[PDB]
Amino acid sequence: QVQLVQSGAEVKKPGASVKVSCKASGYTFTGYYMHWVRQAPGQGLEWMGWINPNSGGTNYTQKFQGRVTMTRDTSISTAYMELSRLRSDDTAVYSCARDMAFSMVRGSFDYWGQGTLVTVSSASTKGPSVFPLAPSSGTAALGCLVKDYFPEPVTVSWNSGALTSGVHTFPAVLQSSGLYSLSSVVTVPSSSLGTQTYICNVNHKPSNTKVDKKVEPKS
Amino acid sequence: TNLCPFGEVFNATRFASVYAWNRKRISNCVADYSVLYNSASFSTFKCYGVSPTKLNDLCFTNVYADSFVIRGDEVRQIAPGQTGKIADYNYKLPDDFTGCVIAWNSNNLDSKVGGNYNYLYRLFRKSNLKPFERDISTEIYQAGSTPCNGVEGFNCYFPLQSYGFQPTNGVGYQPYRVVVLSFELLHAPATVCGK
Amino acid sequence: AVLTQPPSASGSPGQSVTISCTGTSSDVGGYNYVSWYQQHPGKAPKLMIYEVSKRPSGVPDRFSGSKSGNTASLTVSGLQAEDEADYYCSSYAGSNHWVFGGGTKLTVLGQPKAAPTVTLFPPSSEELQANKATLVCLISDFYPGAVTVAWKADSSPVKAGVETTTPSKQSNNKYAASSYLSLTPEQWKSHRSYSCQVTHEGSTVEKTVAPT
Ligand SMILES: *[C@@H]1O[C@H](CO[C@@H]2O[C@@H](C)[C@@H](O)[C@@H](O)[C@@H]2O)[C@@H](O[C@@H]2O[C@H](CO)[C@@H](O)[C@H](O)[C@H]2NC(C)=O)[C@H](O)[C@H]1NC(C)=O
Ligand SMILES: *[C@@H]1O[C@H](CO[C@@H]2O[C@@H](C)[C@@H](O)[C@@H](O)[C@@H]2O)[C@@H](O[C@@H]2O[C@H](CO)[C@@H](O)[C@H](O)[C@H]2NC(C)=O)[C@H](O)[C@H]1NC(C)=O
Repeated sequence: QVQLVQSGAEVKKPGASVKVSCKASGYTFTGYYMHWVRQAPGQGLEWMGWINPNSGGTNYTQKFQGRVTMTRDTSISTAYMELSRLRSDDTAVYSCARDMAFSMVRGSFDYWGQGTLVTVSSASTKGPSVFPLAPSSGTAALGCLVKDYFPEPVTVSWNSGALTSGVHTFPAVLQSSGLYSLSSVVTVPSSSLGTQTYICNVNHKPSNTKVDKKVEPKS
Repeated sequence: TNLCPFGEVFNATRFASVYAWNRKRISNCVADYSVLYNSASFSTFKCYGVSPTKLNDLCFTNVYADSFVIRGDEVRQIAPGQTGKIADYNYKLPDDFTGCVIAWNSNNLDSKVGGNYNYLYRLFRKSNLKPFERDISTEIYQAGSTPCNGVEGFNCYFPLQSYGFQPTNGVGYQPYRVVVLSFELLHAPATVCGK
Repeated sequence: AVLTQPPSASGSPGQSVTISCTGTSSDVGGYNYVSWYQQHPGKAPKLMIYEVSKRPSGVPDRFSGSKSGNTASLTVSGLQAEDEADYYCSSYAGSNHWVFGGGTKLTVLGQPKAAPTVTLFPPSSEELQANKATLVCLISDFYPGAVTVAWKADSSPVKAGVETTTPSKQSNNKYAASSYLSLTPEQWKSHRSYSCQVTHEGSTVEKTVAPT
């Protein structure tokens, strides 16, 4: 029975390098090409390259050339993937996949590793900037943009918690800068906007940041 | 009075891969094939075109000792008119072969805990070998129609594959050391005689 | 060069659904080495189709692949609940490189299809005064939970500065997502309008904002 056991999860900072291992068992390690695929959280699969454990030859896709290095040690039946000069959007689960063809590369994978999560987090804490999402100019929407913060999470309430009906706080994006951004929107009918006060309460504990932004129509 | 150096062929310290099978040319000496046949170290000892008991009393001009290493289930391929990866791409015996095929299990010597990857065999080749032909090229096998230009990859295979050779392997997947003695009767002074 | 794959394919139990995968003449339409993978959440992908139409052993006959031109297709007849997963196509792309598709979520319809509601916000005057600008496109109350977001400056596409959340389940078992377009204040005021296009089950919902 084929088993591809990869090394444990790694936490890295931008500019560093990481080395992922992948030990095979249950088959002649030199008989099948090994592929490397990564998958960002919530996103899709991305092919990185392949190595032949027999000959040692490799091939990398264009976007990883100059940063990726695939090696193998036949005495321990282990393949290695090294990624240098890491950035935020390199945060993904890296997996080794065995080519199902014998001694040929054909791109169809029949056995996968459990994956190795590689997290490239921001290098320092940062409190968010809070901007008002002014209502457009029969429903009307207003909200608060909680921009560029790290790490998770932030808590957004409206009117000290006295405004919950119609509030939807969206999950944050992880921008390629490594900073999170979030938006929280209140929906009221068009014909009742300027009746009440709308103040969003943004709290970011890791940076000791507490902001109260009053949202209102413009001009 | 020289004895034929069969010791340095059978009791050689290390053996060759089957794709680069070693050949020793025995000449101008006296050998006793009965002692080889007497030894029970051999699990395979089949002769073709000549009997082993009538071998220590027949003179030949030259004796060739081919030695290599293959795995268990491939030992049967070292015979005239056999098919397989070894007989087609690595070591082929002619149909009018006159000689003996000797093999013995070398799992105690040619196996490593973790795998011995030094013994190779040719897996891809454009055509079959002629009898007694050796192919040691390391060119990329062009399987498709697009040329490979020495670049390994899609439809561009590396022609050599390594045996696993682990001690825990099944007998059919364990290493075997093979010695093929071929006798030639060139119209010439027969020097290699038996005693 | 990514393989274009629809964001959401869906169907009722027992129905037949087709997931497309459009490449170019140098990958899908060039070689008969298209593959299909099935990924349940949190698990490793499973090979379902290789070489356009061949099935590995154990894969149900309900899954069948085919290819026409630069477009491959994975068809699932007799849709069942366990078929709800993400499906990725793959193809050889020449020069010893393989490429994946964007991925399609296949949802077994448990409730009627809900089109996404889109609300687009322009950059606030405070952010513009900080020499920054961000468009916020908020997508909510859509089912099944998969969507492609496309941004447009004037009428030409925009791919730089786009960040989009993956769909997340709401409290009503529908889904929501958000997309952000980071701009400079000069780019925001140069073009006459920016648009957020949201594709879901063939139809597209578009919202547009203009300077000032
Ligand atoms: C190949 O060698 C064997 C045995 O080699 C033995 O192990 C070596 C490490 C070394 O210590 C040798 O001296 C050992 O004998 C030969 O078989 C034996 O040869 C001896 C003569 O020295 C004889 O007394 C034994 O009866 C033989 N048989 C056995 C089972 O030991 C064999 O003859 C050699 N073959 C050739 C072709 O030279
Ligand atoms: C990775 O493979 C590429 C692709 O090689 C080409 O595709 C093969 C299927 C085969 O048809 C080859 O003959 C092709 O050249 C390699 O890129 C080529 O490398 C050679 C170097 O010998 C060069 O002359 C070509 O111009 C290159 N072509 C391109 C498009 O880059 C590449 O070298 C391989 N990478 C590694 C690390 O081996």
